[PDB]
Amino acid sequence: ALDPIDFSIVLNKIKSQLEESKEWIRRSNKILDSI
Amino acid sequence: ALDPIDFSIVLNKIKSQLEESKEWIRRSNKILDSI
Amino acid sequence: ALDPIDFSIVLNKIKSQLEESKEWIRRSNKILDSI
Amino acid sequence: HLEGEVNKIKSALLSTNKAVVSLSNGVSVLTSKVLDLKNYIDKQLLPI
Amino acid sequence: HLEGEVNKIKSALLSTNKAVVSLSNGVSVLTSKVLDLKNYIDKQLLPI
Amino acid sequence: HLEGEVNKIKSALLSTNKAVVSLSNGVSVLTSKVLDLKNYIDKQLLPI
Repeated sequence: ALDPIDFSIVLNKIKSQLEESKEWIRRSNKILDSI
Repeated sequence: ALDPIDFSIVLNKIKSQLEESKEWIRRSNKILDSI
Repeated sequence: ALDPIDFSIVLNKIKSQLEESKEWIRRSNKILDSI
Repeated sequence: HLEGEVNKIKSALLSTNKAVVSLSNGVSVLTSKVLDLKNYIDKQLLPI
Repeated sequence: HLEGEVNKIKSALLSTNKAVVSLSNGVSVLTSKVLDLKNYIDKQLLPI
Repeated sequence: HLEGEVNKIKSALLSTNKAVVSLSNGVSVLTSKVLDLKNYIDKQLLPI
């Protein structure tokens, strides 16, 4: 049985992880921009 | 209410974005291949 | 008609591809760690 | 020759970085649509 | 020593690039399957 | 100056690599949830 609360929590966590991914790229871009 | 036209449009746009991602990597690979 | 066997096979293959992606990053991290 | 190679690697990584942001945004939208699909099913299952 | 380090970074980025293409292809297939799932639901909802 | 630039590029790629692993893990979880969603639909369709 698919827990509806868990399903939303897990996919909303994925969205949070993706924002973290974007933050890592911003850091990389900034470092390269300094070169 | 989930718009069926919008749903298809958005996911087909994601597929277009992924092809753009692949194009950026091809550019990176070409630059490195020149080294 | 959506083949249920094919659907599972394809998504389980995506999961295998992602592990391959993680392996490529491990290789990159190791090379950089050697610098 | 070395400075040139370094400049090339910087250019390559900027391009790789563009690919990752594009990918990240794409997965973010897909995740939102899967949530929307789950909501549609649950709200569509009520009568049936 | 510097040339060696540059060669290493090139090798590392080629590997990172391989990871991104693999990821991109994977998300492309998943998006196609989510579209297929939506089509299945809509065509499966007709009787029920 | 060149050594410094190389060190910077290494730092940048380590950060890009972190972004890709995060992305990969995210897509892996989403794929598992889409499989779970398909199972739910098929098991939920039985009565209706």
